[PDB]
Amino acid sequence: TSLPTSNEYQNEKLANELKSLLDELNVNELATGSLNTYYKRTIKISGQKAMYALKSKDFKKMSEAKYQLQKIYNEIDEALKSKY
Amino acid sequence: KIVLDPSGSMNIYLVLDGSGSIGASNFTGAKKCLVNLIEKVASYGVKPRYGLVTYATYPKIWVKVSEADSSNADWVTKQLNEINYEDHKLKSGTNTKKALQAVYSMMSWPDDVPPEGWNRTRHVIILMTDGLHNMGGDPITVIDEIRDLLYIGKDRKNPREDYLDVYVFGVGPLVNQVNINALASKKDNEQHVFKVKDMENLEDVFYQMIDESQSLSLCGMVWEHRKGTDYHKQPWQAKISVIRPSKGHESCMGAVVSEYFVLTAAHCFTVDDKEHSIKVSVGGEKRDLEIEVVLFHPNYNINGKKEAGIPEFYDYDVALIKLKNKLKYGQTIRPICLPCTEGTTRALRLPPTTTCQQQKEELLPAQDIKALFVSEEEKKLTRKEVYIKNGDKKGSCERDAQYAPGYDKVKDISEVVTPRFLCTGGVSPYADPNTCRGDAGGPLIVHKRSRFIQVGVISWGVVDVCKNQKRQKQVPAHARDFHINLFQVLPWLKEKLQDEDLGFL
Amino acid sequence: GVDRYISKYELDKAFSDRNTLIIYLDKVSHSEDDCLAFKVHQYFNVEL
Amino acid sequence: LSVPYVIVPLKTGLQEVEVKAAVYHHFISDGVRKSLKVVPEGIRMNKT
Amino acid sequence: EIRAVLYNYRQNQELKVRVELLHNPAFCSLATTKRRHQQTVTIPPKSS
Amino acid sequence: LDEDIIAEENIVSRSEFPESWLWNVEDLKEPPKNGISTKLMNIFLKD
Ligand SMILES: *[C@@H]1O[C@H](CO)[C@@H](O[C@@H]2O[C@H](CO)[C@@H](O)[C@H](O)[C@H]2NC(C)=O)[C@H](O)[C@H]1NC(C)=O
Ligand SMILES: *[C@@H]1O[C@H](CO)[C@@H](O[C@@H]2O[C@H](CO)[C@@H](O)[C@H](O)[C@H]2NC(C)=O)[C@H](O)[C@H]1NC(C)=O
Repeated sequence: TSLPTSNEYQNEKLANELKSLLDELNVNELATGSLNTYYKRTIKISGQKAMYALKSKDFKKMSEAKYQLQKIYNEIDEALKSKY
Repeated sequence: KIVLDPSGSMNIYLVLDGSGSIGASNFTGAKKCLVNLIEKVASYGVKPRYGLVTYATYPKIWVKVSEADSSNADWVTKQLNEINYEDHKLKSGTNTKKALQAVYSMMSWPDDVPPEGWNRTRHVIILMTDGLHNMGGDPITVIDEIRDLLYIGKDRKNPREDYLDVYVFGVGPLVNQVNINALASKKDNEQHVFKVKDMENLEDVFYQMIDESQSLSLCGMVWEHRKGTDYHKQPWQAKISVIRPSKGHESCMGAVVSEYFVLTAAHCFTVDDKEHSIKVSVGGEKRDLEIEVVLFHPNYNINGKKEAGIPEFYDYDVALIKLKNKLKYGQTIRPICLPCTEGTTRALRLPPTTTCQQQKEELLPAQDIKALFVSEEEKKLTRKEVYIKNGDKKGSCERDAQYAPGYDKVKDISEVVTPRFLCTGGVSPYADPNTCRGDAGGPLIVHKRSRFIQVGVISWGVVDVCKNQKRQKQVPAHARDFHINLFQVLPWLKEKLQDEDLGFL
Repeated sequence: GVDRYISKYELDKAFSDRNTLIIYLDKVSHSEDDCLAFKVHQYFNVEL
Repeated sequence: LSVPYVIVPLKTGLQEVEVKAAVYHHFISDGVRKSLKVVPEGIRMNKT
Repeated sequence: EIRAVLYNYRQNQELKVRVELLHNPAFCSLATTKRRHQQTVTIPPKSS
Repeated sequence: LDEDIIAEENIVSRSEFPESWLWNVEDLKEPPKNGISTKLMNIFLKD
């Protein structure tokens, strides 16, 4: 068959990246349960942004939500290591 | 949360909805969630009083905390598993207030005199429902009576807030958050509300509620939550690097056994290796820990039969490293259990009168034993599952040693392969991966009763399938790996580590 | 490989943006040819 | 921009008030939960 | 060979860019009046 | 809801509004560089 065209493959790569973080979203939202209220407030706000971005397929919102969800994930990772 | 103290006395009330708003498949997921939880609780060694109640129009009590059977984890698991969704389907109401009133009756003492230890006792309530209580009065008013009866939140001098924790699980396809959020307890930075998607990835669920305040130092206990890193999955795993001029850089594995000691192989080091040239990293920190001395086994000798014609002799390939400073145990730093100890007795859930031989029988039967060792892939720790060939194929596992380079024409097999060696590898019964030379020194791990016990130490392998530093591409099937049995060197470890207070039998 | 190096920042790019490639060689022989090779795949599907 | 609201206190004590707001087409939101004292009618007297 | 460098210094937004070299009768390339020499590329944030 | 706005339930409220905080004590025992100890304290801000 013919190979995929210019942007179809690129848009799929971005979506796969967002789907990956969404799979562990319920885990991270749960992980903040024992953390401070800053995280619980931050992640549920960042969570919907990614959820809406995926079903809307908006490149602008999918890109930002990816890095927005990635940052709060890193904040949780450092929080759990320093909490022990 | 929930405190895990071996001296504890804790009541756990399990209330399970059985209305038509749940569904059979979700009711089963509710059961599977409880079974894993009860099993994980028993892994800590704490004996609570379990109460089991299923309710719809009328609550049905299955296990009461007054019975001595309430402290039997396996029996309660049997009672819960037998319960069927359509057992009381014809009474398919949702009367949570009466179910809580039954729990109120359980903690309630006769007359006006509470039995001693009432404030000493912890109380935990776990409720699973759709948030749509349709029968009976308000369920919240019974919570206030429980708060009153237990004298919790009723006094500024003594709050008693930590003696009661309430978790609510949102089950069923359709669910109401509002009433569930009202039922659940509300405490700062403590999760008490769970949704439908939370029913998957159970290890993360329990990680939020469990507090290991009095259970930090237990051996062979792993956190399996998805967010966990390599050292959450292997708390005892230690990475040992030896860099010395001429010799160069070299890396082996080690296993935490006490606050000052890590267990690893002896052939990784030598008497010429200085303590400053050995670096060990446990939790994964880039700060390398300083060591004090390396305790080689007295009967270790790599050149024991060198004059006879044998290049290398790996008998008693074990060593104990004493750290300069003692470790502080945590979620990523915990020892692995050692055979014939009181800790292993409690890990195997054995009575305190269990003998070292009885523990030997359980760990090493004359059969293929499931086990695993640790390996590195792109600077990331990963698990490799193998089989210990201890059954009838134990002789065939030892015979494959003839193909090892450097020992092809050695006449006597019993000379080179000592009874200290445990034999793994091969394709029967299943394909067992073969170690890299960097994987040497690691522990040989066996899983029993939701805990992990060390039974050996990675020694050497017949064929170095990981020669080109990569274990890529297929290899001949007769490549076997050998490991040092812990029962053979048990007197030396008991002699050296009796001052660490590990409770040897 | 020896006498060969590729920066990590360049290495971990992968298919997403690797169009220009930078390979560093510590030395090249003057007597005969030194060689290397690698595969390429089309992923954009454009002619000419 | 200020958005006024009208309310009536119903019970004495340091009671709780919560408000939330969210913008369209951007996922930026904010919420404010504060408490203020509900005082019954009267006034202080320091008689001897 | 000429090298055109495109910079994106947004802190949380990668950009899908339509980039084009236009025709010039004094230079030869795929860019002609009939056929445009256009590509669609993606620049990660704080990268080139 | 399917509209382009954050739902109300997931909006988490700011509620920590004390005027004064960070009532802490710490000792400079870090390695002295030119006699000056360099201490790093990671602190949570308030709302
Ligand atoms: C359990 O209940 C008592 C309530 O009387 C708790 O309070 C203690 O009471 C004893 C005797 O009345 C005092 O000596 C203690 O000082 C009390 N503890 C305080 C004030 O913290 C107590 O927690 C328990 N009683 C025991 C363990 O005897
Ligand atoms: C409870 O209900 C079912 C029971 O397993 C699961 O939910 C999904 O239900 C739909 C239709 O009812 C099925 O097509 C899916 O296969 C079910 N499973 C999924 C989506 O993983 C689930 O366990 C529970 N939750 C809900 C919302 O139904």
